[PDB]
Amino acid sequence: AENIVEVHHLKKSVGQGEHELSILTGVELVVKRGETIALVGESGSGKSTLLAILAGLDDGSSGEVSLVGQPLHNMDEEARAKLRAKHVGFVFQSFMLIPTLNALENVELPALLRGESSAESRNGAKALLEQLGLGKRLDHLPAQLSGGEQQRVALARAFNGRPDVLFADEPTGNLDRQTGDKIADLLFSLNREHGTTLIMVTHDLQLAARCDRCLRLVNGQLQEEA
Amino acid sequence: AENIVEVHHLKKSVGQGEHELSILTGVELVVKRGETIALVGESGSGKSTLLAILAGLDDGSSGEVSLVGQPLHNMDEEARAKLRAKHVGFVFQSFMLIPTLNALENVELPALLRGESSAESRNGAKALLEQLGLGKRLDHLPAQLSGGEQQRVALARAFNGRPDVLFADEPTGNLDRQTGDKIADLLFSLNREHGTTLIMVTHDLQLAARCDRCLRLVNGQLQEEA
Amino acid sequence: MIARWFWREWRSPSLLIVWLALSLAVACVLALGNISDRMEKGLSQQSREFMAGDRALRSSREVPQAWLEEAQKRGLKVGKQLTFATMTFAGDTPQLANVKAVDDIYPMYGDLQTNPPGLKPQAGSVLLAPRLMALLNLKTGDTIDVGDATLRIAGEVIQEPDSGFNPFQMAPRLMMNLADVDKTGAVQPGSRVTWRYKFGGNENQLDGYEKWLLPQLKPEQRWYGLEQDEGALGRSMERSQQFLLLSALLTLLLAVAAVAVAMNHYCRSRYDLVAILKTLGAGRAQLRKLIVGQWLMVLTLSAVTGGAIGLLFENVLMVLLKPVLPAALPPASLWPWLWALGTMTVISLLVGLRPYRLLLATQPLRVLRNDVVANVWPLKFYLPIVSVVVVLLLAGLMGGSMLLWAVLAGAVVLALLCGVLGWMLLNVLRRMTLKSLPLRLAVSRLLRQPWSTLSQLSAFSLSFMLLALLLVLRGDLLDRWQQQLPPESPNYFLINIATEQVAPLKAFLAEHQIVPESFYPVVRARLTAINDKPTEGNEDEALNRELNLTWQNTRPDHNPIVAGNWPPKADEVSMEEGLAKRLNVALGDTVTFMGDTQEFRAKVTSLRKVDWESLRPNFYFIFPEGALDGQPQSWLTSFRWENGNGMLTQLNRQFPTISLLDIGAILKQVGQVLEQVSRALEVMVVLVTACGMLLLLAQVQVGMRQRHQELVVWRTLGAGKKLLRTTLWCEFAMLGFVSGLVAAIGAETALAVLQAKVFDFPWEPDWRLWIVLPCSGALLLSLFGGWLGARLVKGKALFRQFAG
Ligand SMILES: Nc1ncnc2c1ncn2[C@@H]1O[C@H](COP(=O)(O)OP(=O)(O)NP(=O)(O)O)[C@@H](O)[C@H]1O
Ligand SMILES: Nc1ncnc2c1ncn2[C@@H]1O[C@H](COP(=O)(O)OP(=O)(O)NP(=O)(O)O)[C@@H](O)[C@H]1O
Ligand SMILES: [Mg+2]
Ligand SMILES: [Mg+2]
Repeated sequence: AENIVEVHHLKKSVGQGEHELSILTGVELVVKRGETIALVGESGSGKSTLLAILAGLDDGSSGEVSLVGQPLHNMDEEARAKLRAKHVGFVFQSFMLIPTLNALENVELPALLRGESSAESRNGAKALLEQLGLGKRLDHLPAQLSGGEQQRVALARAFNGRPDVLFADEPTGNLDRQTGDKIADLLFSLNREHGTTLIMVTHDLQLAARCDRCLRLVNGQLQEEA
Repeated sequence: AENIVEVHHLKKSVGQGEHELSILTGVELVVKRGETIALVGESGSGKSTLLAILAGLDDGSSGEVSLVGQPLHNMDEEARAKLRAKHVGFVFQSFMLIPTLNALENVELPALLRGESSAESRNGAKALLEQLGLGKRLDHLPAQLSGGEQQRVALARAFNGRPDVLFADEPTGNLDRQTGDKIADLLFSLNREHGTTLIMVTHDLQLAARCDRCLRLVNGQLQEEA
Repeated sequence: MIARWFWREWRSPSLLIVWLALSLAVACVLALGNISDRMEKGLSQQSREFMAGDRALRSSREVPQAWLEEAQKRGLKVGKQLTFATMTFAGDTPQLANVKAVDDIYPMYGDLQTNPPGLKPQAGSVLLAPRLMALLNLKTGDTIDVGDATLRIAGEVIQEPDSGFNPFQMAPRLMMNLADVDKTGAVQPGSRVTWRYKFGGNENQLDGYEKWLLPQLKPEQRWYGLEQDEGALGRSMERSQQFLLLSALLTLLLAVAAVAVAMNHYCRSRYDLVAILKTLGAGRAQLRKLIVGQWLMVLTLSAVTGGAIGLLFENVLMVLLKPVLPAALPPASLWPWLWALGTMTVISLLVGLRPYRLLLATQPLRVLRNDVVANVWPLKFYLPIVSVVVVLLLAGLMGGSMLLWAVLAGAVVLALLCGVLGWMLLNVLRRMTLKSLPLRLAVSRLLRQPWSTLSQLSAFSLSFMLLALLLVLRGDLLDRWQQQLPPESPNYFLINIATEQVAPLKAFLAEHQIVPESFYPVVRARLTAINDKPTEGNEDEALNRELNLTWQNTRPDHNPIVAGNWPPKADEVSMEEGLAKRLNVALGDTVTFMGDTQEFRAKVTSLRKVDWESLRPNFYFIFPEGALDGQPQSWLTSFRWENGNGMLTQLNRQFPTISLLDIGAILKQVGQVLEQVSRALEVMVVLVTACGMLLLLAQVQVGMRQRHQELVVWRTLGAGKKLLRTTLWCEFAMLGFVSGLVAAIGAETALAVLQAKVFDFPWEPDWRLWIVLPCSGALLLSLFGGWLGARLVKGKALFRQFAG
């Protein structure tokens, strides 16, 4: 697949009756393989909604989404889950962590879902977590961590599967300058040494500038900005 | 009294046995009326813990904590709760919004606790929320909103508290430059008008620069930065 | 890894309360069912002691021997009683006497009180009631001419278990052996030989033999049990038995409610987790494995601990109940285990099936953002199907007893009223303005989430209705039993009293410090026909017996009057409602009675509900005063005495013609039965009410766990303890008040149907229940809520527990 992500006049609205509310009003987007694109926009512009749509986690009112060259709309839930497991890594905005699993098991979970070995996945997750400087909180529960630690845990969970395409929502939202720079370096190194396309939604100007393309989302329309 | 917050030899550790971990290793901090102090530090340095113990939400391992001339280590839970309801406003990292009730009730809460009429509190909360720039999402549930909207809802609740002392955990965590600037203007206008002491744990350098004092948390110790 | 994850989940408050509630429900049902079954078996064993047989077969002629041969092959013990009353001659003194021919098996159970004791009917020997040879002027060891035989007087018959009361008696009892029937030479194929057959053995053998013999019967032979001869004392036992079953059913219903709500909450707790798993590409296979594995592990752990707790409770309770029980009860059957495990499993599956499929077919982001989930299996179609399946299963388990149908009718009325009242209350409260802050908070909280509130309200209403129904039924049964056997009662009866002798004896009764009682004048006859149709041929016990009639000027005090009007005028007689029903007669029917060639006609104008349980004589027909002067007007009276018997001898010398009957043995017999039944009811009521209170506590705890986050936020903001306690008080008080108000109507309806169909007691709308149930329910719920809220709010760093 030359273009991993293909969007064609996609619209999405929420609410019923008078409570109806439109968000996306026709989006055209083509994402060549290996590219780095950063989405920007004001709060309440639907960036998280579009990102969720692109991964198949939701369905818009109408349009065409061709993630890795597949008709997502003409595809049941099970095949969507299978495809996401094979090729897609996702990051939430609230870190959506399971509160009854420590950090190590939380990172390990995708491998177990894919049926990987306990030992090899375990050492890989350990390497990933110490790579993020969380080596002293391996057994901590999510309630024992702070915002930065939880965000880094979510990022490690995303990185574990080594997916072809990686979606990130505010990867460096709750991090200081140096830690954010380190995380950005890790992401870009992953893309460079693995050809992994990655789509970030962030308010960081430097992180967006380091990306190949910067798209502003205004009125449910995507326009190149920088 | 003039000494709003007095902290002497504050020490706090968490965990049990092998799981025991020390966070605060002797903290001293004196603040006066109307001052604006920004608190910075590396992730996992314990800033949220220090903020929580300052407001009396918990108990330190050892030390002396006085708020508005009351030694916080020398009353039970009920007196602490009464003091919090009387004077303190708080904004958390996760905002702990109640998912059952919509935004308007969440902002309404403190006014009802104070004891105003339901209609008066309703219209006051509505006016404040419209002021914060959320006039079109009044009936939305917390899940229906986004990160920025949830943060602004928490800020609206704290403001409606109309407090003598305001504690904030990353007020502009999930906000761009624009909304962050408006939020900062709101906070500083509030400080100028009502003379409300402001404590905030922030990562933005601009907000810290705007603040009166800047304190860095290193090794469970406070260091003046400027 | 998976094990540690499961254990960590199992320690979270939500899963912990779910497991605790399920285990409590299992323990509830198992222990209650086991105790009920064992106690009912003990009651049946006790009842076997006064019948000399577990089952009775009644006929007016000999049954083929093949059935008894089958029973013996079926490993069953059989006794036979084939006798009637006939003439006897103590030399040249004719005397009517009720003989009783029994085999050597009789008395199969119980004891035969004889003077001297230890005597049984043997060939050439007869045992006679003390009055019989008191009148016949014969003594023990002598010889008496009966029919065409001369048999030796072996001894007396003080009492036999299958005696009954028979106040309208005429001739004493003469025990005698089955093998000597032909040697009497007086038995005629005329009047019924009162063919009775007693069968004894295990329950399975009796049931199989009954099923085998059911098609081999004719409409003159009745198969029954717990129906003694003459007096219907066993009816009380039957009532008690029904009550026990009802109690079990109640517990079951209670358990179901709790499980439902608990499991519902559990399912909600899983929502987001499933979404996350669906996000990480968890396929259908792995997702099913994980989720149903957690569910099944919870079910299995709950069942195991529930079984252990129930067994411990049963053992410790039976140990602690040693003084009350007369003997060790037999082991229980296995059906309580089904009644527990099956109900918990089926209710769990029914509640959890819909959310599972709903989650499996909805995009994860919609679940997370609380958006519109997939419209599959709408509640409007799911709920009726679930209710139908549940009620069908309940019919299968119960066996189509009217108790279950009455309970279901009550529940349906309760649910309909609950919906209507909830809608009206919501409409009222949306327009209502208050002033008290805790009240405002409680009202707002109740209004914010209507459907969850309605579910909680319905569950509480069901629980309250069940408890109130049980309590009122227990009260009514206890009152009825107390009235049946007064603490003092006439232990002596006088029969064969001439009219002109009424005045002397009364004075003597006034003389010998004895309170006189009613003096029912009795006339014996037979009804010739009804509506001119000769009744000869119809199979009714009344037709082939000497019916007794009386005339009362005024209303019968202890005998209630239900249908018609009182008093009946000339050619109209009040009749028993049950006899009218079994005889298929209407008011004003032309009924003619033949007696002493003075057949008189009368109509029907009133029906009285007559209970054939009290020792007081009861007559089917009450003629108008002075209507049957032609017939010989016999008289019968009763009195109570407790010290000495010389005055009895003085009376016997005074009126040797009047017969005196002692019933102290019957009173002793009935006293033990009544005491044991009352102990059974007390223990069952205490157990059920305690365990229902426990289930109510579990439901309230779950309900508060639902509102945990709001409480934590309130506390963080700085709400005082007083405010939180008051708000919880007010909210749960209103909830309990409305719930009890609905439960009042539901319980009234179910109770009315049950009384009119099962326990045949009059139903009166008791406003006392209307004023007691709601207030008590509101108080109970408020107490529980206040205590649990006070327990929860205590602690430190509550804001950290918000995430949980
Ligand atoms: N489930 C929903 N129901 C109704 N409205 C919704 C829902 N989800 C989102 N919205 C609305 O759509 C807007 C966009 O949502 P979202 O995709 O989170 O915006 P965003 O650009 O990601 N905001 P932020 O995360 O603050 O930068 C929200 O701000 C709401 O106004
Ligand atoms: N309950 C706990 N048990 C053990 N360790 C804990 C617990 N809570 C916090 N910690 C540790 O204490 C550190 C400080 O937590 P916190 O007070 O949130 O720091 P912070 O400065 O707010 N971090 P951030 O918000 O990410 O910049 C955590 O990062 C953990 O290492
Ligand atoms: Mg967003
Ligand atoms: Mg923090």
